[PDB]
Amino acid sequence: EPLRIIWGTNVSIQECTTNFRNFLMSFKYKFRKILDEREEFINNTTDEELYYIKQLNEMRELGTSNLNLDARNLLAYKQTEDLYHQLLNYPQEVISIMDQTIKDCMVSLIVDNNLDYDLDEIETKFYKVRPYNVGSCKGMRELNPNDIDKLINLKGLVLRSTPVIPDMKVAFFKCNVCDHTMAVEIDRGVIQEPARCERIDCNEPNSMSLIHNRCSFADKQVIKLQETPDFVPDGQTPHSISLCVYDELVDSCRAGDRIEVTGTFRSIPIRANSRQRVLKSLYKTYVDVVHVKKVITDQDLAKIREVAAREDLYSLLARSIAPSIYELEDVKKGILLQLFGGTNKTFTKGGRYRGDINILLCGDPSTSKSQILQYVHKITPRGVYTSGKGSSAVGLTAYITRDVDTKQLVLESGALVLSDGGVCCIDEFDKMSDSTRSVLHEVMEQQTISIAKAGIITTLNARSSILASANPIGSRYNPNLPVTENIDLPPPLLSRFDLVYLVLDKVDEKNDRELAKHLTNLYDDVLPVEFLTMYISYAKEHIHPIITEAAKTELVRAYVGMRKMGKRITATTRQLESMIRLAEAHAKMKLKNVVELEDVQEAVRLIRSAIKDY
Amino acid sequence: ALVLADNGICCIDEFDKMDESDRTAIHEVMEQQTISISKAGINTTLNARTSILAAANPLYGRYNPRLSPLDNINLPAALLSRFDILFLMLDIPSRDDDEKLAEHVTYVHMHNKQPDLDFTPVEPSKMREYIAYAKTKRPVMSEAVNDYVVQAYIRLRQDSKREMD
DNA sequence: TCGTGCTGAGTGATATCTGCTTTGGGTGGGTGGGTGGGTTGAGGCAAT
DNA sequence: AGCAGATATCACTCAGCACGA
Ligand SMILES: Nc1ncnc2c1ncn2[C@@H]1O[C@H](COP(=O)(O)OP(=O)(O)OP(=O)(O)O)[C@@H](O)[C@H]1O
Ligand SMILES: [Mg+2]
Ligand SMILES: [Zn+2]
Repeated sequence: EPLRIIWGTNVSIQECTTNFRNFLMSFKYKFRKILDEREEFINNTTDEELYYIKQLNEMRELGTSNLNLDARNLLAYKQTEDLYHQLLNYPQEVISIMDQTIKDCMVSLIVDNNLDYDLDEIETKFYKVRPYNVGSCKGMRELNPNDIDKLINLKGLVLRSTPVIPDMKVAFFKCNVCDHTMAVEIDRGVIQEPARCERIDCNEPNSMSLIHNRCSFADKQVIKLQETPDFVPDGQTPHSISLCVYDELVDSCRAGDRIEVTGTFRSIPIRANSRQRVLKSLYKTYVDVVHVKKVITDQDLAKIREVAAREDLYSLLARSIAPSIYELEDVKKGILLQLFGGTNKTFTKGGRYRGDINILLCGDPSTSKSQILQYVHKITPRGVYTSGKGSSAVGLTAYITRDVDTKQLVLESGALVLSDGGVCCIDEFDKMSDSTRSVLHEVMEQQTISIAKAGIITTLNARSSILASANPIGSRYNPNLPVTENIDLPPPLLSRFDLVYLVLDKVDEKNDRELAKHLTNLYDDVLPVEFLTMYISYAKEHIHPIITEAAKTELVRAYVGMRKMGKRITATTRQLESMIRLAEAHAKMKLKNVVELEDVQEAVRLIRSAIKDY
Repeated sequence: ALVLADNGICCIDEFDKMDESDRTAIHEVMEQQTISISKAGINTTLNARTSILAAANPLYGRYNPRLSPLDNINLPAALLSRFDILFLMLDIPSRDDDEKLAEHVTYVHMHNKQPDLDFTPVEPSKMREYIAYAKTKRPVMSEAVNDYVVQAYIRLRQDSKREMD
């Protein structure tokens, strides 16, 4: 009988197919547990139930096709140890056999179970297998020629990924004489164009045309991978390897992401020049990836509501924001209110009123100010870290650049644009370019960035809050001089921040002693950072407070009283919009849809304390 | 060169003459201990927990007693504050010190060897392996020493405030 | 209406000869282009 | 040296007829 054998070996394809089918049909995780010397963790329900049968059933239910296989499970089964070794040694043929067997079992399940599921849909699908955990991960520097055409594991950091490349699968040809069409498959990238028309009646030789847009294509993408920092032996430039991903694996990993990839180590000849079949002696190595790994519910809503119902929610959130910062309750409260933010109003006849809150953190350099910004970044769902006059940062304004990679013109958005809807923390506000200051003024005034350079006229949304930090001109902030002189910023730009905080490191025996105790000990419940971020996201997404009559009366009375204090002008209309925003944010914090007198009272107090510093 | 200095001391000469871009680079190295690259060509971030050794000259080339220490230093006050220890070295003329210095230099020039014979220098290999052993070691502190350090801190804070007056 | 040549010129086909051109670098040019590469150094200009 | 276009000399298919069966 014809007997099919993998080229260069003595392994029968029929044996591999039957072994894999038996393994898939009958396998339980208890075998893996006993293999891993974890037999005493075996339960009675999950470990005694078929695993891959359930996986196939769930795949059919969800309509997916790809199957994730743990190579160790093959060792966990007596029959498939040889199959595991063959997969490690001859991956291409074994993988093709596994795909066909997976399709066969998928159809056989429906055939045997006489289910009502449509069979034609199944027959027209393509099935694949994605093995992983095939042994210890090697290094990019340990790949010798002996590893060619063998399955390897490699950990690294993604550096770049080319756009989707169309890869040809089936070629479509048309007859120029009889309008007859035929599809010819492609093998090793070689199109098998007919010599002549296949029609008996029309035997016209050499009259076949390839219709490019009517052919079948596939997705391909090339990714550059760099070895992990620990793999560098001395500290030289880390090496890199090229990866290829097809179909579903495309767009499965972005730049800067640490991933683990399983694939086949392959070598391909490189043509000397474009005119000729001549090849270079040296071969190029790459990896044909087959598997990639990266290294709100009802219960969540119930937990959020329970937390909101707590009486001391404000203090709890303030403490959770900055556990490591000592005795800055007011600053933490202001930061919390900024994080929650006010209500964005989209007015017909009026225009746009911003609901963001801006806070300036100025004072002595000894006190902790950058750590607060880092915490705010860690908490805010959206935001970017930047320092004025900083080359490392991407930038505060949109700019037109050249894509070195592609030699293409690309419009890149700045830090403020990327922070749309979030909090943008600027570490060093004091030192900043004039241009950057003008951009900041425009963003805080119009909330949009406009660029009219390089033949492009566009406006980018920048609806983001700002939390900047500043330092005095000298080694300390002089109380005698006014804040404007000390901070060294234009009065206009300094008058746009809703809350201005002057954290000063006055020399006090008690305060110094307590700070020393806190710092040395570093060598009231607190919420996890993840839960706080989720709470902030939910509050900002769902709750929208509205002002009531009592709130209106309280706001009017408070503004009138503040104005009557001072001729010197104690407060301006900006001090009213700031109070409105702060009250709305506080109402947001309590998950309330109505602003009440308590929120207005809290707002007047936070605004007044900053004014008193001013 | 900073990358090669990762997890190690950085030996920077002519610190004051350094360009502002490198000043910002070292500022990022100190405060954040990270090296960040934001380029079209590539975008890689490498951690850098590297110490820095800096040598600089005063603003006028030589220290002027009349001017305050901050005035003589061109670098931003924040960078000076971030430095754990700052050592100021000056050349004060004196008969004895100059005579000993001249004798030492002349002996070194003539005999091509260290003039001192009172003590024998320790072998460099022993010193470096001892340093490695010390680095491998991990100490620990108690509460009493913590309180002593707190007291020293309050005393130093009061003294420094009085001096800065 | 099968078998076996003899004739045959037509309709091929495949075994067989005749002319570029190339690498890359100014020992092919700038009426082939600068998004197919080269490319670091000096020089002049505007915004700063 | 390799590659693409071309010339020309190489066979093979259907064509059909004479003998006899
Ligand atoms: N309330 C506090 N709680 C804890 N640590 C504090 C507090 N105030 C100051 N510190 C300490 O002060 C130091 C300030 O460091 P940080 O990075 O925040 O400085 P900075 O505000 O950026 O300084 P500069 O203006 O000099 O650049 C940190 O060591 C922080 O531990
Ligand atoms: Mg700072
Ligand atoms: Zn045809």
